[PDB]
Amino acid sequence: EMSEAIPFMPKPANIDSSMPGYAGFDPLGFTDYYSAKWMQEAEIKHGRVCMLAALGMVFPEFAKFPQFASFSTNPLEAFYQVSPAGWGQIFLFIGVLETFSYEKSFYNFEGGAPGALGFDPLRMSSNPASAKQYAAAEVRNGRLAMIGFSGMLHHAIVSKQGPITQIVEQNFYPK
Amino acid sequence: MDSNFLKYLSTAPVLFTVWLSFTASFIIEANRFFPDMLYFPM
Amino acid sequence: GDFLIHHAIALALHTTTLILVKGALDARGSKLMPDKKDFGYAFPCDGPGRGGTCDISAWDAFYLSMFWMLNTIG
Amino acid sequence: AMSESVPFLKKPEALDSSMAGYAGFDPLGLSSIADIKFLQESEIKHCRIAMLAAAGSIAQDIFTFPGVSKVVGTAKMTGVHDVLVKQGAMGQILLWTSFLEVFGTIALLETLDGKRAPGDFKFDPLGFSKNAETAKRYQLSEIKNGRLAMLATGGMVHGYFITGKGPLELLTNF
Amino acid sequence: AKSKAVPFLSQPEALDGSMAGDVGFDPFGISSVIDIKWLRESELKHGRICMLAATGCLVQEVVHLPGPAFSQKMALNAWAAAPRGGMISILVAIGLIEMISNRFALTATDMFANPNRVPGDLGFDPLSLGANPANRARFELSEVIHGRAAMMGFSGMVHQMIVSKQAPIEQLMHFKAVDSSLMKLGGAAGNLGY
Amino acid sequence: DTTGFSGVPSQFARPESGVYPAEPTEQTFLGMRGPRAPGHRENFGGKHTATMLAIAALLWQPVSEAGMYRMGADGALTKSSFSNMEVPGFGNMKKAPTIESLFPFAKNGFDASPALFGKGSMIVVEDPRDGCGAYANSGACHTFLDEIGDALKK
Amino acid sequence: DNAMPFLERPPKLDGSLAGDVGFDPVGFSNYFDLRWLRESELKHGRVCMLGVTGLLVQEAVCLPQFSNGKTPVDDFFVVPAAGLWQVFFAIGAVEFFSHGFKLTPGDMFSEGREAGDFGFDPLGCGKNPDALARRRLVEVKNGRLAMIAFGGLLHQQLLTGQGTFEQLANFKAIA
Amino acid sequence: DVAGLTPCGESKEFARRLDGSVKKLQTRLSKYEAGTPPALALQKQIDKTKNRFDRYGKAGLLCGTDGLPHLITDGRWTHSGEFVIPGLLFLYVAGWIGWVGRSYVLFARTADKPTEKEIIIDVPVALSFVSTGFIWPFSAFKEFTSGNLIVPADEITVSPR
Ligand code: CLA
Ligand code: CLA
Ligand code: CLA
Ligand code: CLA
Ligand SMILES: CCCCCCCCCCCCCCCC(=O)OC[C@H](COP(=O)(O)OC[C@@H](O)CO)OC(=O)CCCCCCCCCCCCCCC
Ligand SMILES: CC1=C(C#C/C(C)=C/C=C/C(C)=C/C=C/C=C(C)/C=C/C=C(\C)C#CC2=C(C)C[C@@H](O)CC2(C)C)C(C)(C)C[C@H](O)C1
Ligand SMILES: CC1=C(C#C/C(C)=C/C=C/C(C)=C/C=C/C=C(C)/C=C/C=C(\C)C#CC2=C(C)C[C@@H](O)CC2(C)C)C(C)(C)C[C@H](O)C1
Ligand SMILES: CC1=C(C#C/C(C)=C/C=C/C(C)=C/C=C/C=C(C)/C=C/C=C(\C)C#CC2=C(C)C[C@@H](O)CC2(C)C)C(C)(C)C[C@H](O)C1
Repeated sequence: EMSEAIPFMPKPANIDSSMPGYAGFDPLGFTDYYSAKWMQEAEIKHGRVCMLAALGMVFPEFAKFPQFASFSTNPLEAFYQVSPAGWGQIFLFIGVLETFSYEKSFYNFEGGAPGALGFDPLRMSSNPASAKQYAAAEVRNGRLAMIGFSGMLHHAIVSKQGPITQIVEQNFYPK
Repeated sequence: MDSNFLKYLSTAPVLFTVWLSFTASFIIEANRFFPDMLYFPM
Repeated sequence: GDFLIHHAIALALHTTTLILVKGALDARGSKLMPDKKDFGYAFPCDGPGRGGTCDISAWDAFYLSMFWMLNTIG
Repeated sequence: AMSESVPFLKKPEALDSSMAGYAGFDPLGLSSIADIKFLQESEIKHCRIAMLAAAGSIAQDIFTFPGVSKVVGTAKMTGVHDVLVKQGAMGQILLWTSFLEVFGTIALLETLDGKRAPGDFKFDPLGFSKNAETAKRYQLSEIKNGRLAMLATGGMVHGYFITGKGPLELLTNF
Repeated sequence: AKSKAVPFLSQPEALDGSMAGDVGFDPFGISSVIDIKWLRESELKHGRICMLAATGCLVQEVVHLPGPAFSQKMALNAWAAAPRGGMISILVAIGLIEMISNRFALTATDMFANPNRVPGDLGFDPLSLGANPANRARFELSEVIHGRAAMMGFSGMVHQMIVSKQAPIEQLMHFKAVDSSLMKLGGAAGNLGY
Repeated sequence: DTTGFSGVPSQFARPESGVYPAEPTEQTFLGMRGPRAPGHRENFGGKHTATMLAIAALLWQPVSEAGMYRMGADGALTKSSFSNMEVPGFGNMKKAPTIESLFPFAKNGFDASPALFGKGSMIVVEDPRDGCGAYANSGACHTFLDEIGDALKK
Repeated sequence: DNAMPFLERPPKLDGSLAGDVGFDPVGFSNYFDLRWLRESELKHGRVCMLGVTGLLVQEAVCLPQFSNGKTPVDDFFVVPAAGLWQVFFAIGAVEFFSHGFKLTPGDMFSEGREAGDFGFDPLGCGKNPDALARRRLVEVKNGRLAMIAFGGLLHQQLLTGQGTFEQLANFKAIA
Repeated sequence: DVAGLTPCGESKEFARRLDGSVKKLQTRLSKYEAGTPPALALQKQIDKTKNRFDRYGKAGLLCGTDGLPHLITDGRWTHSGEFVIPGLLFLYVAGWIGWVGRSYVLFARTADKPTEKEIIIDVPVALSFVSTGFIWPFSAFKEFTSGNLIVPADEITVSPR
C-alpha cells in the first residue's frame, strides 16, 4: 500500500483515512514517533488560531474598532500599539479557553475526536454528510490559513504595511 | 596498481594525513583568492 | 574583552562542575569499579589491573577540580 | 520493400498507402520518431493554414476590405501584422483561433487515443464527400494542394522579405 | 581481452559493451572502484547539463529575452547581469527537480535501491519519443555521444571566454591570438608569492 | 561485498523501506512516468494535461491584456488599471485587489501579450556574423579561418 | 444530435437532463457531479436572466431614494454600502433556507433533491408533465442565452459607457 | 548605532588604523629601490591592506572607540552575516561530517572484522558515505522518527548506580 499524496513512497503507517484531512502525507514520519492523535489535535488548534490570525491580519485594512481607530494598519506595529492591559486581557481570555484543552488533553486524551472541545452551539455536524464535509473543511481551511498567515507575517516584515495595502501599492518586492 | 599498496594508503594515518592536508589546502587556497573574510558578505 | 573573559569564566565554571559532578555521580560506582562504594571516599587506586586505575576515587575528583577552581578564580 | 519516392532508400516502416498523400517520403525516419497520427494531424493543420495564408496573400494583394487602407497604408504581407496588433484585429483573430484550438487539442488527444482520423473535424456543410471515391480523391487533393501552399507561403513571404513587393506585384515587376 | 579504445591496456571489468557508448575506455580503473550504475547516471546528467549549457552559450549570443538585464552577448557576463532573484529561483527549482525526479532516492546509498531504477532513466519522455523500441539503442548511443561532445565543447567555450573576453561565435568571427604577455599559467610559487 | 556508490541500502547497512514498487510504462505530457494510483493516468493523463494547458493558454489572452478599456468622446479607447475601480462598501479599503495583483506585468514593465511577448519587450534576435564572411575579409573583421591563413603566410 | 460530431460523446451525458446536446468537450461530468453542475448551471442561468432584466430596466428606471449612475453598471456604485450589504445578506439567507442549510458538494444532494428544484411554482405553470419538460428545455436554453447576453451587456456598458439601448442608438466603433 | 557603536565607514579611529597600517608599510618601502622584489612585495601589501579596510568600511560592520570592527550576535537580521549565516554554514558542514562518520561506523559493524575497517578504511564505501551528507538534515530526522537514531535506554550499558 502506497501513500496517496506521494505515490512513489509507502503509506505512513500511523495516519489513516479516518482522519478528516488525510492525504497520506507524512514523508518525514512524525506519526511513526509521536502520537498521531496529539499531532492531529495540534494541527487543528494551529489551524483555528491561524484562521482567526489570517482574518485578523487582513480585517483592520477594512475597519478598526473605534478605540483602536488610531492604531496602525500594519499588524506588526499595531501589535506594539496595544496596551499591556489589553494584551493581558487577551492572554487571560485565551487562558480560560485553553483550560478546556488542558482538561481534554492530559486527562481524557482517548475520549473523543481531535480538536473536539464541545463547541457546537448552532448544532451543525448533526447531518453526517455535513459533519464529514465540515471536518475536512476545517482542516483544509486551517492549513490554508497557516500558509497564508505565514506569508502575510513575512510580507509585513519586508514591506512595513498590511496585506491589502502591499497589494494596492503593488509593493510586492523588497524595495 | 598493487592492492597491498592501496590497502596501505587506506590505512588510518595516511588518509588522516592526506585528508587534513587536502582540507587545510583548500582553506589556504580560499584565503588566497578571497582573503580577510570576517563576515559572510551580506 | 569582557565578552571573551566571561565565556572563559563560563568554560571554567562548567569544567570545574564537570569534575565535581563526575566525582559525585561516579562515587558509588562506575564501570571500572562497580563496587567503588565498598572502598570509601579516599583510596589510592584499585591497582594496575583493568588498564590502570590511578585517581579513580571520588576524592581524586575533588583533587582534580581543585586545580580547576584555582584556575577559574585566577 | 524500398521507397517509391527515394529508390535507394528503404520503405519507412511506419507509412502505408492507406494514408492520404503517401509517396513513401520519410527519408529522415521522422514517422518512426514521432507518433504517426500526430504527424498526420500536423501536416493537415499546417496544410490548411498555409492554404489560407497563400490565398490570403494573393487576395490581399488583389483587393482590400473597406476602411483598411486607412489603418494599413504602405504596409503589406507581414508588414500589416504589427500595425494590426496595435489595433485588436490580430488579437481578435488570435483569440478565436485559440478558442477553436482548445477543441482542436481535445480532438488531437482523441486522435492519439485512436478514435478519430487525423484532420477529421467532420466539417462538410456543403456536400462533397458523399461518394467514397470522391472522398479519397479530395483527401489526396487537399493534402497535395496544402503541401503546395506550404511551399507557396514560404516563397511569398520570403519574396516580401527580399523585395517588399507582394506576390502579384512581384509577378508584375521583375 | 584488450580494450578497444586503448589497445595496450586490459579491458576493464564492469564494462561489458552493454551500455551505450561503451568502447572499453576506463584506463584509470574507476569502474572497478565505483559502481558503473552511478557512473552512467552521473555521465548522462553531466552530458545533459552540458548540452543545454553549450546551446545556452551559442543561443544567448544570438537571441535574447527583452530588457537590459538579458542583453549580454558574452555568456560569462550574463551570470552577473541576470536578475539574482530569478537566478536563485532557477537554482531552487533545480533542487526541487533533483529530489522529485529521483523520488527521494538521491544519495550514493539509496539511488538504484529500486531494482527497476536504471542509470539515467528518470521516466522523462513527455512526448513519448522513445516509445519505438527499434530506435532505442541508437537514441541511447547518440544521447551519450551528444553529452560527451557537449561536455568537451562547453568546457572549451568557458575557458575561451576566460582567455578571450568575447562570446563564442563572435570570438570565432573576430579572432585574436594569445599574446602570452597576459594570463601566464601558474607562477604563484615561482616568484615566491605576490 | 559493497562496490562503492552501488546505491543499494542493504550494502551500506542503511535501513531501507523494503517497499519497491514495480515501474509502469505509461506517461503523461507534462508529468513523469512512475507509480500512480489506480485510475490516475486515466483522469490526469495526457488528455487532461494537454487540455488544461490549452485552457490556460486561452485564458492567458484576457489576462495578458487585463485593464479598464473605456471610450472617450470619439471611439478612441483609453487603458487604465483595475485599481481605478473603487469598490463602494468595504470600509477603509477603497482600491481593491484585482487580476492585476496576481499578474502584475506592468509593475515589472513587462507589456504582456496574448502571445506572451508584446511589441514593447520583444525578443531580441541579433546576427553574430556581424555582416562579413568566413574567409578573405578586409577591415575590422578577422575570422578564425583568416587567422589560419595569416599564420600559414608569414 | 452530437454537438461535436468529431469528438466522442461524453459518457455521463445521457439524454435525461434537458438541454443535453452532448456538449462537454473539456471533460467535466467525468470529474464532478452532474447534479452539482446542473444545479450550478440553472443558478447561473436564473441569476443572469434577472441580471439582464436589471441592466435593461436600470438603464431607464431609477428609484427616487437612489442616485443614478451613468450606466447600469455605475448604478452599483451609487447605491449605499449598507444597501449592497443588506441585499448580499438577504440573498445569503435565501441560499441557506432554500438549500436546507446544505450548501457544499458533499452535502447539498445527500437528501435526494433534483438539480435546481426548490419547489417553486406559485402560478402552477409546471402542473402539466409534458409542458414541464418543454419549459425545462426553455429554462436551460434561455438561461444559457442570458449568461452570454449578460457578459455582452456588462462588457459593452463598461467599454462604451453609454448603456445598452443608448449604445445601439448611438453606435460608435472602436477607434 | 547598535550598542552605541559607530559604522566603520565613518569611524575616525578606523580611519587612523588604516593610515597607521600603511605608514608602517611605507617606511619599510622607503628602504628599497623601485623594481626590487622587496619593493614589489611591500607594494602588494599596501594594496592588500587598503583593500581590506575599504571592504570593512562598506560592509555594514560597526567599529568601537578603538577603531576595530565589532560583531553583533543577538539575532538581528541586519547583522546576520556575522554569526547566524556563518553559523548556519558551519552546522551544515558539521552535521554532514557527523552524519557521514556515523553512517560509516554502522557499516563497519556489519563487516567481517569490524575493527579492521576503522584502521584500514574501505575508501570506495567511505566515499559513498561522504557524498550522502548533502541532505543530512532530512536523512537524520527521518532516521530519528523511524526509530533508528536513538537506541532505547535498556540496550545501553550503564554503571551499576
Ligand atoms: C427586516 C426588514 C428590513 C428593514 C427594517 C430594513 C431597513 C432598512 N433598509 Mg432594507 N432591505 C431589506 C430588509 C430590511 N431593511 C431586505 C430584505 C433587502 C433586500 C431585498 C433590503 C435592501 C435594502 C437596500 C438596497 C437598502 C436598504 C436600506 C435600509 C435602511 C435605510 C436607513 C438609512 O437611510 O440610513 C441608515 C444609514 C446607515 C449608514 C446605517 C446602515 C443601515 C442599517 C445597518 C440597516 C439595518 C437593517 C437590518 C440589518 C435589516 C436587514 C436584514 C437583511 C436580511 C437584509 C433601513 C434601516 C438602504 C440603506 O441602508 O441605505 C443607507 C438601502 O439602500 N435596504
Ligand atoms: C513560484 C512561482 C514564481 C513566481 C511568483 C515568480 C515571480 C517572478 N519571477 Mg520567477 N521563476 C520561477 C518561479 C516564480 N517566479 C521558477 C520556478 C523559475 C525557474 C525556472 C524562475 C525563474 C525566473 C527568472 C530567470 C527570472 C524570474 C523573474 C521573476 C520576476 C518578474 C516576473 C515577470 O516580470 O514576469 C513577466 C515576464 C514573463 C512572464 C516573461 C516570461 C519569459 C519566458 C516564459 C521564459 C521562458 C521559460 C523557459 C522556456 C524556461 C523553461 C525551463 C522550466 C520549464 C523549468 C517575478 C518576481 C525575473 C526577475 O527576477 O526579475 C527581476 C527573471 O529574470 N523568474
Ligand atoms: C452570503 C451570501 C451567499 C451564500 C452563503 C451563498 C451560498 C451558495 N451559493 Mg450563492 N450567490 C450569492 C450569495 C450567496 N450564495 C450572491 C449574492 C450571488 C449573486 C446574485 C450568488 C450567485 C450564485 C451562483 C450563480 C451560484 C451560487 C452557488 C452557491 C453555493 C456554493 C457555495 C459556494 O462556493 O459559494 C458560497 C458563496 C459565498 C460564500 C458568497 C457568494 C458571493 C458571490 C461570489 C457573488 C458575489 C456578489 C455579486 C457578484 C454581486 C451581487 C450584488 C448584489 C449583492 C446587489 C451555495 C449554496 C452555486 C451553486 O449553488 O451551484 C452549485 C452557483 O452556481 N451562488
Ligand atoms: C563522525 C563521528 C562522530 C560522531 C557522529 C560523534 C558524535 C558525538 N560525539 Mg564524538 N568523537 C569522535 C567522533 C564522532 N562523535 C571521535 C573520533 C572522537 C575522538 C576525538 C570523539 C570524541 C568525543 C568526545 C570527547 C565527546 C564527543 C561527543 C559527541 C556527541 C556530541 C557532539 C560533539 O561533541 O562532537 C565533538 C566531537 C569531537 C570532540 C571530536 C570529533 C573529531 C572529528 C571531527 C570526528 C571524526 C571524523 C571521523 C574520522 C569520520 C570519518 C568518516 C569517514 C570514514 C566516512 C555526539 C554523540 C561529546 C558528548 O558525549 O556529548 C554529549 C563529548 O564529550 N565525542
Ligand atoms: C578529466 C579532466 C582533465 C583535466 C586536465 C587539466 C587541464 C589543465 C591542467 C594544467 C594545464 C597546464 C598547466 C601548466 C601550468 C603550470 O604548470 O604552472 C606552474 C605552476 C607552479 O608555478 P611555478 O613554480 O612554475 O612558477 C614558475 C615561474 O616561471 C613563474 O613564477 O604549477 C602549479 O602548481 C599550478 C597548478 C596548481 C596545482 C594544484 C592544482 C589543484 C590541486 C587539485 C587536486 C589535484 C588535481 C590535479 C592536479 C594536477
Ligand atoms: C465552530 C462553530 C461555528 C463557528 C465559527 C467561526 C468563527 C469560524 C471562523 C472561520 C474563519 C475565520 C475562517 C478563516 C479562514 C482563513 C483563511 C483560509 C485564509 C487564508 C489566507 C490566505 C490563503 C492568504 C493570503 C495572501 C498572501 C499570503 C499574500 C498577500 O499579499 C495577499 C493574500 C491575501 C492573497 C458556529 C459559531 C457557526 C456554531 C457552530 O455550532 C460551531
Ligand atoms: C536537474 C538536473 C538537470 C538540469 C539543469 C539546468 C542547468 C537547468 C537550468 C534551467 C534554466 C536556466 C531555466 C531558466 C528559466 C528562465 C526563466 C523562467 C526566465 C523567466 C523571465 C521572466 C519571468 C521575466 C522577465 C522580464 C523583466 C523582469 C523585465 C524586462 O525588462 C525584461 C523581461 C521582459 C524578460 C538536467 C535536466 C540537465 C539533468 C538531470 O535531470 C538533473
Ligand atoms: C529527451 C526528450 C525531449 C528533448 C529534448 C532536448 C532539449 C534536446 C536537446 C538536445 C541538445 C541541446 C543537444 C546539444 C548537443 C550539443 C553538442 C553536441 C555541442 C558540442 C559542441 C562542440 C563539440 C564545440 C565547440 C566550439 C569550441 C569549444 C570553440 C568555439 O569557439 C566555437 C565551437 C562552438 C565550435 C523532449 C523534451 C522533446 C520530449 C521527449 O519525449 C524526451
